[PDB]
Amino acid sequence: SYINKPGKTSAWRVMTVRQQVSAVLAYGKIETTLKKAKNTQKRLDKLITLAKVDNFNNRRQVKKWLLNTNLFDVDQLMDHLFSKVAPKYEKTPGGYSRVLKLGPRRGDATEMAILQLTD
Amino acid sequence: MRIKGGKQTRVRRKKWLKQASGSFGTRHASYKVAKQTVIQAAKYAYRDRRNKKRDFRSLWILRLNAALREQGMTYSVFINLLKKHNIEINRKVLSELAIKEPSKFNLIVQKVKS
Amino acid sequence: AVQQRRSSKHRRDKRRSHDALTAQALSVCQKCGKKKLFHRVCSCGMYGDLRVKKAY
Amino acid sequence: MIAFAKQFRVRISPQKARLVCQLIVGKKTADAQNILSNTPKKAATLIAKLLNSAIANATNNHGMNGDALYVFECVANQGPSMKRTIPRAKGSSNMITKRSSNLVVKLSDNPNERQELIKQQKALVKKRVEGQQKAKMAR
Amino acid sequence: MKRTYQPSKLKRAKTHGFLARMATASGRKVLKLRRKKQRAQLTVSSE
RNA sequence: UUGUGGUAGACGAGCGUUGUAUUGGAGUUGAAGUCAAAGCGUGAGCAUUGGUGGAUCCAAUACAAGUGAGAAUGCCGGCAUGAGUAACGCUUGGGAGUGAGAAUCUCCCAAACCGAUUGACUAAGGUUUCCUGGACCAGGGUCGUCCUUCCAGGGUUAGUC
RNA sequence: UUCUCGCAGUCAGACAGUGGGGGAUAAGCUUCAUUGUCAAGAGGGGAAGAGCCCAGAUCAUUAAAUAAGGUCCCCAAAAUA
RNA sequence: AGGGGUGAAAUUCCAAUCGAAAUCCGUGAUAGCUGGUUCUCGUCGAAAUAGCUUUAAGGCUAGCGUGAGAUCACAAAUAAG
RNA sequence: GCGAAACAGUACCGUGAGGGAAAGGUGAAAAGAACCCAGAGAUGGGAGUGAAAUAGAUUCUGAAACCAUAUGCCUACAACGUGUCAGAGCACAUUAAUGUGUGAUGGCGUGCGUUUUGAAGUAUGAGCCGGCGAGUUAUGAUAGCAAGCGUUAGUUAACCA
RNA sequence: AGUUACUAAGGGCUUAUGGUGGAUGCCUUGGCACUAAUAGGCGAUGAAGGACGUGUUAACCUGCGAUAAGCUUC
Repeated sequence: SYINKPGKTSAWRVMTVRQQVSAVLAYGKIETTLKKAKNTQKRLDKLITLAKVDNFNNRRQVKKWLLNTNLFDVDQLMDHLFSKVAPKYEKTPGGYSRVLKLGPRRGDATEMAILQLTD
Repeated sequence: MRIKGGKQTRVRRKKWLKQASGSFGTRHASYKVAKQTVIQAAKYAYRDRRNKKRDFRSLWILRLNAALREQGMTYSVFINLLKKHNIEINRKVLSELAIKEPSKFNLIVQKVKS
Repeated sequence: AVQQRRSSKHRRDKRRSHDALTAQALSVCQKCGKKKLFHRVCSCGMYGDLRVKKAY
Repeated sequence: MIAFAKQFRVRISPQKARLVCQLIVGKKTADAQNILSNTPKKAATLIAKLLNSAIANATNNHGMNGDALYVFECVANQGPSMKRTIPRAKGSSNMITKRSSNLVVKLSDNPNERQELIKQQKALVKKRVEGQQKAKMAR
Repeated sequence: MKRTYQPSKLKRAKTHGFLARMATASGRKVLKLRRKKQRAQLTVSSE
């Protein structure tokens, strides 16, 4: 039909992915949808393996991929990732984050998942 | 003074609905549907109560004729063997039931020999 | 389109005989006793004993 | 050995509870709650608390265990059906029909009571036979 | 297209008020018919 | 024996039921009714027994028929099938909390960003929907612990406009 | 069965054999008089078949024998040359 | 303000509708017009034919359907020299 | 029965004249299940009163369609208005009844009424249940049947009792 | 190789149990329909009919009237 709720558009999807990866960088773990949780884990692993240099170049590049949240904004998440998250898990080839399956949702029985940061 | 008539109406409607209980589908649980099915069943029963007479009569004819075709004749010839000699009132139903009996129809079919 | 004749109540029941879900999996948790689902977390907060969830 | 508890028309889908009844029927309440609480159907979230009464009643009323029972038979009732309006074309205003259900569940301890409905089936006529032979000498 | 029934009870009162309905034989006949009907509404002030 | 196939058509003789005129009787000993089953007539119909009834009823004779239910593209006491199908109506995500239960309700930032205005204003209309406390029961096109939902309590202040 | 009377209904019928016509002696078109049928007549046959054949069924009969029809089977009853 | 008003013309608009809205009674009008009408057995059992209709979806009469009654078989009558 | 047994013209539609609703029952006496129990909430259990809680408030009767399950049997091999006549096997035994529930399987097997020359009807109204719902009466006449007085015979209107 | 299936997801058949339902049956709180009589209306001296308010009553429907769910003489 014509004009209605937009829903999960490509721009909205990428903005939501950025918000979720910023949230998992700030709060550490995120309880979300499994399909979103896996994409968030992928982006978090990419960010961890990208931030091991800790230079302004990665700052500018990741500036296009983080969306500020309640606790951390873009340039504070920059320092957070460049300081503690990325170097803590660089000791291993991959596996910078782990996604585990949870139960359904109350009202809509949506299969959820939890994403945590670990080596 | 009002005559309710509901009691008679309820009794008759319940009777019509219940008499058709026993068939597949919702035919057990209706009045118009149940009555149409009862009409069909009554038509079949009325046609049958006259037709099954000849139906099982011809069943006897066919059952006898099979044995006669195994006896060396046919039913037309067997009544030709009931016309030229030894006309018996032992009936086509009863000569058929004699086959269920041990060596009873054989005596009849050997008696009708010309 | 639309139906001409109604699908029977028994026809409806026979049609709805396969709307139910498929069978599920079962998993024994070694530390906290529960018969959970496969590659899922139990009510005790652990996927296969990895403490990855709270008590609730 | 019943300790039943009538629900009296909670607003919930009956066709979404018949599906889980068709499985839970014939199983013991010891492993019936487990098989009923592992379904994604949220429609039962307003039902599971009611059963908590019965066992508790069995705890205090008679002293029964409340876990040696089995679900003998459901009733998927069609109680008071409510109607609300739907936004439709040309103001046709189709009616959304909330079908209710007065769900009562029988939890019988022994593996019997499946044949006790049959006992009642035969007794409904055996009792009139008794009453008739009582009056058959007085026709 | 403008929606019908834009309510404004000033015109409603000036139209179907009591003093306008109690000024001719037909109006009083209508008022008597409504009174005998035990109508919940006599004029527009109580719909 | 003939028709008893039967419209139309008209001929003859009947059956039930509410109630009434009666002979009447039964009853918490189980009344009507309802639910159930393995009788009698030529048919309307009569039935007989048992539980539900915790109180009125029944049936032959005749009468008032507001009497006998298949359509009158019926009437209302209610809902099936169509079907878990079509929709769920100008965007949601996370951290924590409320709560027995949270994408759902709330603090926060995100998301979107309209910004001749996703901001307020008073008029007509709404007459409390304003706010506080409680609940989410009826409803939120899902849940919703929340609501502009409900309940309880309170509030709107002119001489000048 | 005419009549007094209650008097209908009918006042749109359809066909078949003979005298037929309108038409292509075509039409599930049509029309009368004599034989009848369906309406309002079922059933057997015609594989189903309102009007055709046998035929007029009141019910019961998993009744005897006949009629059209069928008789290699589905399909009742034909064997033999 | 109603078989009216009204109209840059369209049957346009009058409480999203108007060759004239809704609305109160005669009126349950009428229809030679459709559809249906709740229990049963059964005497006999049609017809859609002739004329007429400002008549053809209808009705009238005579028959056909039928009973109460008259004639009580030579009767209305049917048939073979 | 009045629309109104009922917070019955209440509420409500429309601005408006006007229109215009539906539905009752515990028991006996609340003797309202004290008490305990679960339970955000519903509501229900036991015990106890209560003869009886199908009288515990889902409280007079508490039907059917519709919504579910189940003894026994059958059904995942069927061209079929879903059945009639037969009849396997199994479990079953009464309104003392030519038996109860099936129907594996065979022969047969295209709803009711109308329009009507004639409809499973590929013409139709018809999802279903339940109740209501249409041949009466009055007046003049006609006929079928019966009655009184009774062949210058009966008979009332008004009026009086 | 020919065989029916317990199979059975589920359904059908008689019945039982449970639910909207209060139809049917009993009764009414309630109307309906009559009986003949006093008599044949009120009121600008403030009428009928309403709004508003009022409670030993908290309000609901209603009664009444600032004397305000009322009141006085005998």
